[PDB]
Amino acid sequence: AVTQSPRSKVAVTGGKVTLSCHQTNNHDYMYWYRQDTGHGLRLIHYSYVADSTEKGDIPDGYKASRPSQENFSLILELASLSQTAVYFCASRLGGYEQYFGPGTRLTVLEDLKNVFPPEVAVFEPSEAEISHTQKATLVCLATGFYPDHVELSWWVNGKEVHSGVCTDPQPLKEQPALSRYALSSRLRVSATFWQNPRNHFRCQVQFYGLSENDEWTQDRAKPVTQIVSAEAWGRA
Amino acid sequence: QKTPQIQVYSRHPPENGKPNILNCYVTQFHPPHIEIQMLKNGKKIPKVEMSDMSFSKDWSFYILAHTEFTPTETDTYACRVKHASMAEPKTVYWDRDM
Amino acid sequence: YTFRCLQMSSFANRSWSRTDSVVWLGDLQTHRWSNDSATISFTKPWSQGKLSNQQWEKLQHMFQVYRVSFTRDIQELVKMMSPKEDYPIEIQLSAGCEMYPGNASESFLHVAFQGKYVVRFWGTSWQTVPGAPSWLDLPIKVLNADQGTSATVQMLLNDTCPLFVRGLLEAGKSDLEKQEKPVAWLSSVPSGHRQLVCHVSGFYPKPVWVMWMRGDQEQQGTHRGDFLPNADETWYLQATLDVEAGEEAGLACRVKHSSLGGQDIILYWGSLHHILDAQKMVWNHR
Amino acid sequence: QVEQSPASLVLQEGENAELQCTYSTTLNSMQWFYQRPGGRLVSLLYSPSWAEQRGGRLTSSAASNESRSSLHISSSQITDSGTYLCAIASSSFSKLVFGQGTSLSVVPNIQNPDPAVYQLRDSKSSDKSVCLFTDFDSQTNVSQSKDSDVYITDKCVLDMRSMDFKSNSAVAWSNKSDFACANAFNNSIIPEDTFFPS
Ligand SMILES: CCCCC/C=C\C/C=C\CCCCCCCCCC(=O)N[C@@H](CO[C@H]1O[C@H](CO)[C@@H](O)[C@H](O)[C@H]1O)[C@H](O)[C@H](O)CCCCCCCCCCCCCC
Ligand SMILES: *[C@@H]1O[C@H](CO)[C@@H](O[C@@H]2O[C@H](CO)[C@@H](O)[C@H](O)[C@H]2NC(C)=O)[C@H](O)[C@H]1NC(C)=O
Ligand SMILES: *[C@@H]1O[C@H](CO)[C@@H](O)[C@H](O)[C@H]1NC(C)=O
Ligand SMILES: *[C@@H]1O[C@H](CO)[C@@H](O)[C@H](O)[C@H]1NC(C)=O
Repeated sequence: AVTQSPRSKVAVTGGKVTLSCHQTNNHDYMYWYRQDTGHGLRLIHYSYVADSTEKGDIPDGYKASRPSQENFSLILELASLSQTAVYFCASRLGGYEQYFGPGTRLTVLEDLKNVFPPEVAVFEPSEAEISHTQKATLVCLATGFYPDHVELSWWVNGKEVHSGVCTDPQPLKEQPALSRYALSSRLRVSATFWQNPRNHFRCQVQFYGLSENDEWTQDRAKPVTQIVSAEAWGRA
Repeated sequence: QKTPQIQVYSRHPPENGKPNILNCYVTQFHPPHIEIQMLKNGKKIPKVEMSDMSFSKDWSFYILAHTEFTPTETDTYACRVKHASMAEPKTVYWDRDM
Repeated sequence: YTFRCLQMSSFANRSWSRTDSVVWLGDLQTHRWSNDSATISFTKPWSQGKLSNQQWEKLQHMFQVYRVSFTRDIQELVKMMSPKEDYPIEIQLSAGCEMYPGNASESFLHVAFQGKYVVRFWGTSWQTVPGAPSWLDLPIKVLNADQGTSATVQMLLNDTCPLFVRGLLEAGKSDLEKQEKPVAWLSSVPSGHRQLVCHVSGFYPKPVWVMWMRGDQEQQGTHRGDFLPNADETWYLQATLDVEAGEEAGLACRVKHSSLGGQDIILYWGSLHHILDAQKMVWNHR
Repeated sequence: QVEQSPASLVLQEGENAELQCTYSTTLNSMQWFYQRPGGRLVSLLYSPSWAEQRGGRLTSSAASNESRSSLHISSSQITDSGTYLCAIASSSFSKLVFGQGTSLSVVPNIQNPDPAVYQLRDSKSSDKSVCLFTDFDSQTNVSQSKDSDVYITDKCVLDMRSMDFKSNSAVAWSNKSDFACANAFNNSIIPEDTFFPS
């Protein structure tokens, strides 16, 4: 019903950033909100019809554009650090209930030099856990990433799994007084399932980082949006 | 925008030296913002009462101003109206015979 | 009897507005609601009709919510205008009900924008009216999504109006049925013609008949002026006739009115009664 | 101008949740949203002031004399855990004004706790040792680390659906040469019969 793009963005201070929102519901109004953890949304700009824009509650730093009934853009001409936030688009007929887009996480940074992708490692179950409980817990650690925008998933024999998984609700700071991030996740299976050397276990970390049009000057691979994985086989 | 009509008239037969009530009735104007004064020999009368403003079937506004007065052979009474439709304040003198 | 509630709102700019209301039962005023007052004022002893105190306080609280919401709602809706926020803005509302026999009635709610009728409430919804500005279409669509407002308005027009008013008519019966007698008097001013004036003042109720007569012939050139109010809720009317000088002789002004119990007022030009009147009202014409 | 309460609420799977939203205007419409941290904003309920509620696990109601409405969650599940945001429109023309949200934590009923601290296998591509505190009851509190090069996570609940079995765990890791699993959760107050395998 309501889409947004890009899904994620990392920008530098002084840069120009454009967020786009799209809807083909035949809706009249469109809105831009920001959310800061945590957590009420605040209205930046909104619009009634093609080719007009109205200022919301916190319009400073932003412009809006409504080139057609379907599209509503938020423009940040000179990104500043205070604009690090999640942005939600929304639309409505008349009148009625507001439908929200999925959000865009924006991170504004002094420079891109401190952007790192995660390193990922899997740690295999304790044999003591196996004897005591007849269950087996795998642990995944995604460490050293910045900013803290990742999505971690488990894959068992090529298929994404939700059963038996939990992930830390949010990443922790590896140095709470500066700083990169870490995130853990567990996957628990039966001992007999873990003890099959044909069973395959993969922790996947989706990282949201730089795009291909970003300038990169560090001596190390450009930290683009990417997937990093680690894996283990069962062990009899 | 529409220009007010102004009518000035007494409550009772205009009998010299007998206490009476002078009415100033302003109609047919739009927008409703207006100032109305009633005058004795070119000087403003102070205890001028004002009806609540209302409007007609054609959406034009009207209001009635009135004051206690005693008519005389020589004393002059008048209603002075200021409205955006008219470049200058309009004064309508009370004419007994009209 | 036509019961009408009249609201006049002025919106000068983003930061200034004023709403004032008056209520009329036929030609007697029953309520006033000034912008500076938190509450509706009774202008008659019987203005509460047959409602209880807590019922009256409930109707009022309802309107107090309406007045604040109307103001905020308009201030948003003017952003939707053809050139945005085209201040100053005048909005008028005229709502109410015609009462018929025995207990039959028709309700209305009309809205004007800049002195022009643009919106009505009709059955269950708001409608623009032919010739309304095109930019009103979206505001009206939005307003029409509010079914809570629509249920309230329907209830006010269909039920609260005729019921409230049937009680006002009972409680106000002696004021509504009062008879006040016109007093008449004569004068003349220049037009080689003169203009004769018959002044009729202090009659209630409103309907009268005033003609210039020569014997039994009705002078067809009689111009009857407008009904002008007096401050005590009686009416004033003048009738005039253009005649060549030396013809006032023989003319009379006859006034018929319900309060006179079958005995008309007849004033003859030049009569002792007229002469004695004119003596009392002489002035310097400057 | 829109207030939610309580700011946080913890409860055990099975219990009903009631969440308040107080406001100081007229009520055109109330919209409740659900969100997991860093997640999308999901619409739960839209209730105009004139509409009839539609029965179900999730419902709302307005307080009688009062400018206040509640969200009602019947028979709370661990997956209801997240942030619930209230939004009020005061008329069809106003803005949607958002509360600051309630944090809801729905915790599992661990029938037979089996608190234990386990050391996991080393990874051939990492210098980290990892310790797992698991199977503890849901009122256990895991303390953050005191030491700088030691990392300890907060507890989460995993649900093994096929075995219909839930468990809490927390992870500690470090590359410090003097790190042992016997001492990794020393800042937490843990049950006296927590199993430390020899
Ligand atoms: C005898 C007593 C005399 C009273 C004297 C007052 C006025 C005299 C004359 C006319 C007034 C009659 C018009 C009354 C309309 C009654 C509407 C009442 C409903 C109202 O206040 N509704 C409120 C609150 O509503 C909220 O809160 C309600 C809970 O309180 C919920 O039920 C609703 O769901 C919720 O949305 C809404 O805010 C509503 O939008 C107010 C405005 C309604 C009138 C708009 C018509 C103007 C269109 C003009 C177009 C041209 C303009 C171009 C510039
Ligand atoms: C008409 O009455 C309204 C409502 O009482 C007044 O509105 C207030 O106006 C001031 C600005 O002068 C604002 O700060 C307040 O927020 C308003 N109060 C409310 C409850 O809306 C308005 O000023 C009055 N208009 C005039 C010309 O006196
Ligand atoms: C807005 O309107 C009123 C006109 O009566 C005026 O007194 C006030 O100064 C105006 N304000 C501005 C900011 O133009
Ligand atoms: C009010 O009256 C109109 C007819 O004039 C009708 O269509 C409408 O449904 C009525 N509503 C109620 C609540 O009585």
